[PDB]
Amino acid sequence: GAYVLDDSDGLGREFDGIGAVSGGGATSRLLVNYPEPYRSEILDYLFKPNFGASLHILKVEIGGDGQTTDGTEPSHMHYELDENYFRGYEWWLMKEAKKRNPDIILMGLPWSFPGWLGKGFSWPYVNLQLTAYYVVRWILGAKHYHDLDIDYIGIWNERPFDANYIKELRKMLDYQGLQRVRIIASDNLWEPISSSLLLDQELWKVVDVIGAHYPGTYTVWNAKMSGKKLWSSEDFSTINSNVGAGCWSRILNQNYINGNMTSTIAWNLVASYYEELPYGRSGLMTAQEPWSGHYVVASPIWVSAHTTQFTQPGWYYLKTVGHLEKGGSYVALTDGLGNLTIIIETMSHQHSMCIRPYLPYYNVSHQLATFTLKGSLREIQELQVWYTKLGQRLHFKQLDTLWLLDGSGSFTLELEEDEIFTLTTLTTGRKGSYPPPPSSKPFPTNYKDDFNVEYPLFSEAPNFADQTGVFEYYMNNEDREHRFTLRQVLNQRPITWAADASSTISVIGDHHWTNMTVQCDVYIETPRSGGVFIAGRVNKGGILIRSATGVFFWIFANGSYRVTADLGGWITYASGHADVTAKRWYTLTLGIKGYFAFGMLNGTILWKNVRVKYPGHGWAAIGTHTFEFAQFDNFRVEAAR
Ligand SMILES: *[C@@H]1O[C@H](CO)[C@@H](O[C@@H]2O[C@H](CO)[C@@H](O)[C@H](O)[C@H]2NC(C)=O)[C@H](O)[C@H]1NC(C)=O
Ligand SMILES: *[C@@H]1O[C@H](CO)[C@@H](O[C@@H]2O[C@H](CO)[C@@H](O)[C@H](O)[C@H]2NC(C)=O)[C@H](O)[C@H]1NC(C)=O
Ligand SMILES: *[C@@H]1O[C@H](CO)[C@@H](O[C@@H]2O[C@H](CO)[C@@H](O)[C@H](O)[C@H]2NC(C)=O)[C@H](O)[C@H]1NC(C)=O
Ligand SMILES: *[C@@H]1O[C@H](CO)[C@@H](O)[C@H](O)[C@H]1NC(C)=O
Ligand SMILES: OC[C@H]1CNC[C@@H](O)[C@H]1O
Ligand SMILES: [Ca+2]
Ligand code: NI
Ligand code: NI
Repeated sequence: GAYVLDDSDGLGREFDGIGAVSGGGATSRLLVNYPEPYRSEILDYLFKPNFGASLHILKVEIGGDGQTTDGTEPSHMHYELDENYFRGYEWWLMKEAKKRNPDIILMGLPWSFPGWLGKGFSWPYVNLQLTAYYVVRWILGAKHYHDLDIDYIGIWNERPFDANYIKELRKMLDYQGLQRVRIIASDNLWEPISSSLLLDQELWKVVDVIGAHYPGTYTVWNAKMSGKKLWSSEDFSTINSNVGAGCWSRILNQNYINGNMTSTIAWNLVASYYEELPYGRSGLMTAQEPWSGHYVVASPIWVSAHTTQFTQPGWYYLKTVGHLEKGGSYVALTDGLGNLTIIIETMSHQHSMCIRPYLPYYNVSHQLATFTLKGSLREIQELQVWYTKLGQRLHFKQLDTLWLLDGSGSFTLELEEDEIFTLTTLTTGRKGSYPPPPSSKPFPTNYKDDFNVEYPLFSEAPNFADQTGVFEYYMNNEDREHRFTLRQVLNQRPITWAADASSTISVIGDHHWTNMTVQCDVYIETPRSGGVFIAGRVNKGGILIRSATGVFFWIFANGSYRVTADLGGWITYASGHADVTAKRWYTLTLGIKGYFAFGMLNGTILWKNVRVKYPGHGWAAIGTHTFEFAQFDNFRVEAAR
């Protein structure tokens, strides 16, 4: 079949860019403590122009101290009157992105909120001005402390919006001189935001972009009618195998074709979280071993390149895009400066399945496509060619330049299945490369941290992935034997996105660990009612954190201890009395081998040969009984898998 590409009677919609999400939750957690040069190479693969993924857009979670899928992320306001714009790693990531690409688009979106915003209720719309104050302070802080211009602000990730809040947010933004900041809504479904915009004139004026999640390449009529920009503000979320790459390739094309969506943002940016956490390895690439330095430049990186390296925000789709007769699709974009980019995909059904949604079988076969260039695209003589084959795979390999010497302005390709072609008048394409990273090693079977860092670059010790609550470096200037510790700093349950545990917890190590000995110095700050624990064989985290089983060694300031099989403390292995009070350092040791475990207090056996379920595996962990202050020091673990 012949497919005409032409700009004679106008253009399509303005292309807004391809991006990815860091956050929801703690997806970039393990990236920060990568040794150089590896950490910097990974960021180059993601954000350096004309190199790797070359992303146009970076979206980050505005941490609200709650569990938001693979962990918690710290807020800039743990408490009322608290301001701190140097917690976590999203500030750092955004700055790294801007250094490589100054034109990158920055977006922020809340998943959860600090509990104090709710004023007693678990609800961010009790005081609209207060919640707006919180969010806008985050944007101001981004500019004032990090020289970051946030381009787009969201509402509440995959949660109900309040129309009056969106309006108050706009007023708050303009009042602080942030008119340039745009609002995207509602980062959930097409409805009810689409119909709300049609029914409410004032709401229409304050919303700039309608952003839907996992729309299956389609939109809805009311969204078209609004005349707003339509984005797939969160998509993908599939394991970065060849299959996930196929999913990414197909939806990148068909989101605009089928659904008029001029931007697609993948969750997540990079899989830098323990793979056994929910949705493991669902990033554009993988970097889940800072201890070894090993990272995988997965195929979605090069799938992205086919569009990102040859398109920029401000470009325009041609009116002439669509599906191929024998399956697959093609899009075409111009910059208005005589350049032209053509992106063609022929992903088979079996090799492009996304998790959300899963498409009914469709068929793709061998085919010939003849592209004819009419209008101002006529005097194009030469097209650079880029090719990718997923499956016995090869990625982003430049092919021999294509020539249109005969004035027909036409060419012809044979398109097999699971293939990508990018045809462009751009000469800047490059498959970036670095020397291959170290091989993958397990988490060190012998690990220790004394948290003795006087000027930490980040707010938390490495490899500790908070799954409920928030743990930070802490300096106590008056105590010398525990001058530098790790502290759980939440004192009330957040306005939650997920089902956070009722106890705080941070996991670390190797999920495949079976036999282990965990030791840590603990400090209970709350008299009478306070409590802490250490644990091994913790099998679940993330949005499943309340599900976590394992062996949990608790001690309480009322002079007692418990040994449970679950974080929720419903199943008892052992319990009894102990010489434990608040505001006093203790050394807890927990040993687990096979069917039996023992617990030590200051090097003395508290319980021994206590029967636990076996087989069983999981991480090591520390935590507190509730959302309460407590300190930890001299963490050690020895384990075997
Ligand atoms: C949104 O995109 C759709 C295509 O998915 C446009 O609907 C028509 O699509 C057919 C092909 O199925 C084209 O031949 C028509 O030209 C399209 N309509 C028009 C008016 O051109 C639809 O127009 C788009 N809606 C927008 C841009 O608001
Ligand atoms: C295609 O795009 C390139 C890159 O933007 C254009 O080249 C730029 O042209 C502007 C003037 O319009 C110059 O200021 C830049 O220095 C150029 N950059 C580069 C890298 O060449 C180019 O004009 C466009 N058209 C064609 C036919 O290449
Ligand atoms: C964890 O400890 C258990 C308990 O000792 C180990 O299981 C034993 O392993 C030895 C050596 O292979 C066998 O001779 C025993 O018959 C096993 N007993 C049971 C009850 O399984 C287990 O191998 C250890 N696992 C690791 C990874 O070190
Ligand atoms: C898919 O399409 C080709 C040609 O159109 C046809 O030969 C083939 O049998 C089809 N296969 C299935 C499983 O539908
Ligand atoms: O598919 C999983 C994703 C859905 N949307 C929010 C993300 O945090 C993540 O949970
Ligand atoms: Ca210390
Ligand atoms: Ni300021
Ligand atoms: Ni497991």
